[PDB]
Amino acid sequence: GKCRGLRTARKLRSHRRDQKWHDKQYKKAHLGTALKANPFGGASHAKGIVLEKVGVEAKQPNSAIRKCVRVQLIKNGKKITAFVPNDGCLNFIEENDEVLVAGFGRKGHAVGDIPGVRFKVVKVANVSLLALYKGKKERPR
Amino acid sequence: MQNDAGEFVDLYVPRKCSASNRIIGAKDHASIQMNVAEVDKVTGRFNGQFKTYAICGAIRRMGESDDSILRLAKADGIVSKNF
Amino acid sequence: KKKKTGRAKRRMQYNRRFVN
Amino acid sequence: RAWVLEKKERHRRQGREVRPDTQYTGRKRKPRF
Amino acid sequence: WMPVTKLGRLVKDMKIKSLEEIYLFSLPIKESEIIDFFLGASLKDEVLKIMPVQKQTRAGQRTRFKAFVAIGDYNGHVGLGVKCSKEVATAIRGAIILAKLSIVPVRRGYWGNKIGKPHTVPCKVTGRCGSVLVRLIPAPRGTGIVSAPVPKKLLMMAGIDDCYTSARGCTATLGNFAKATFDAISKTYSYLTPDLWKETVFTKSPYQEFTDHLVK
Amino acid sequence: PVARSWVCRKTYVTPRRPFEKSRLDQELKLIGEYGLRNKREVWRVKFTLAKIRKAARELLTLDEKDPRRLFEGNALLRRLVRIGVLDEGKMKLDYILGLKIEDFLERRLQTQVFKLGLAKSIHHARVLIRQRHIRVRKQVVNIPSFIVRLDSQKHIDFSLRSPYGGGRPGRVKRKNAKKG
RNA sequence: UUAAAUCCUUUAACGAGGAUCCAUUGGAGGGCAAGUCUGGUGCCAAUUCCAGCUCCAAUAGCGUAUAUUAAAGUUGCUGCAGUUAAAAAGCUCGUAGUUGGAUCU
Repeated sequence: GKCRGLRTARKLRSHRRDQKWHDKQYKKAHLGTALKANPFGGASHAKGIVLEKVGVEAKQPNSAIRKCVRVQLIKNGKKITAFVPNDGCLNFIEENDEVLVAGFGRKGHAVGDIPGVRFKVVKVANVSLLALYKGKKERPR
Repeated sequence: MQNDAGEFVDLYVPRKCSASNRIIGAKDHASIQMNVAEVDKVTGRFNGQFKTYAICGAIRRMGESDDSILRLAKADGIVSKNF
Repeated sequence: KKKKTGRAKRRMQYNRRFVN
Repeated sequence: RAWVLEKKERHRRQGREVRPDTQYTGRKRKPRF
Repeated sequence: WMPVTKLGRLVKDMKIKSLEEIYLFSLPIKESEIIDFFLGASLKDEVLKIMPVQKQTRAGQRTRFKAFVAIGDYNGHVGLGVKCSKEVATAIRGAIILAKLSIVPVRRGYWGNKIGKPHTVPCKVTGRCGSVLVRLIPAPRGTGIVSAPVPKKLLMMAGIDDCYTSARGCTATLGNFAKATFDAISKTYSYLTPDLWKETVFTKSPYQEFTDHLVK
Repeated sequence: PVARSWVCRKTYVTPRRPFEKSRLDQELKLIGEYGLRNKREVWRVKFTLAKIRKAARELLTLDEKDPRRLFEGNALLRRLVRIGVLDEGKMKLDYILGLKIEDFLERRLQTQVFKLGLAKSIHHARVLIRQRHIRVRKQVVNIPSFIVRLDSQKHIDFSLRSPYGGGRPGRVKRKNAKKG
């Protein structure tokens, strides 16, 4: 069991120190190498230049052909594949466009429907996709 | 059982086992209530008086209900000390 | 037509749910 | 859509109350921004 | 109503005054309408869960419903019933029958200074069923029942106004989560508090006073 | 370095469970016969009660003759009697835990105007306060949630500069009389 | 008012019927608050995509991403575990550390 001596603070403190590392949530935030390989660099959003347009197939029990974009981030040069809200919203994106990109929603894990894509596009050419799709604004090219 | 004003605020006062002092629950169907009759001193006739023993259902499952009443009756004057 | 807003919307909601 | 149906029928096996099976069972309501 | 057991004959005719006299001698109830006679005007039931166990047959699976209902008078009497039957209506009818036969008095105490009527559990009492553990802790006046929805229903049927609650185990099982909190409630009269240390003056049994009436 | 004060509070707390059927209806009942705008005026009065209840249960755990319990228990009870939520004969720290939300909501200026016969409904009271038609003692009040002390209860007058008070007619009556 | 202004406060005048002086943001037909809905689009009745209706919630606010806290008794001193589910060293001796029977007015 656990030692319950009055003068056992050093062993009780040192043991909890080492056993924290064995939780993967504690190691990711504290080792630092989970923020080095993060494309966002510990940020919440990131801007990038659109390279091309691609399509991603869905999972086996729910077959679909989802359409994504290949965007290269500015501040670190990494390539990420981002998701667009529908096929209708792809009309407002052309290559070599500056897009603001967020995460899809589960802190690093993919969509429950389509694998391989982890990021969603928020803005294109400094206007938002919600205002473009609802006809509130027009984008410059 | 009782407030600071002296009023009695409770539903009922449950019985106790006379052997081990246990509160007999309301769904304890294994308990018993003994009626052991008295006799007259000079004639051995039933005069109408008795004293009662209650045994909790936990003791009766252990099998120690036999020595429970016998020990109570020995101290109560029914069974003689020359047992 | 238009819908009420503010305190009067809560009054109309209270009547449809509690009084009637 | 078909993944929703097998999860509804699994809940039907468990005996809990479910909404009836209709045409609008698995349908995306609107795009999500 | 034809009284078919000996307790039923003593309750149809006016000699048993309150239901506490049945509980004091721990007499087993055998009819549902004995509870209905004393305080049946305030019993309200709630179907908590219908859960069928599946016995597959040679001509398809058979769906037999277990029913979990809870019932009380909001003043100190609560019970939980589990009955298995084929269809929806029969299972809930048999469940409220067995819930009526499992009505347990609830002891209520005070958090401090003992003014007015009691409002909480008298002490920290624990109920256990399956893996689920349910603890009831007393609270100051007007705190409310800090619980999950499933014990929030059961504790309000018992007439307990205030309670701190904790749970452990797989509480997703609603049958075990409702049976464990009923065990904690029924354990309130099973615990000996120093205000009940007095020498008990034994009361005459109801079977033995009304001996002449059961003759006729 | 500025000569400013940055101290500020929140006067409400959102509940943990956002959608439960029992809490949604008890709150809607309070908005109904007290004429409130949102749930935030329910959660605000709920929050000011828990601050009082927390202060009561902190003093109660102290022993009876503790001089901080005697000073601040008497101070707390005097503040509740002054706004009229406690009776004079109920000055004890144990009676504070028996208060409810409805006792505090009954002391608002919106409720007192309806109870004093100055308005035809609880909603008519609220619009009458806001439109500068109600004064307390000699001071015009716009705030419906103005908590009325006991000394201000019998002095809720009816605004000498109002059409319903001293007698200068409003914009609508003046415009209409000019037509004829 | 103020250094001089602005804002607020006080007040002349004008200022409301669809009082158009027009309240939003999200979610619901798989669980918590809320659907036995409608119309276009195609596969061999089921079924990809789109536009609406009805309802619910909070409300001058409400979504989304990310970090962190509580939920988490899933880091456990309070307070977890190690037969069969993650896990007890192949066995014993052994420094430091930790713990150490009773007894004195």
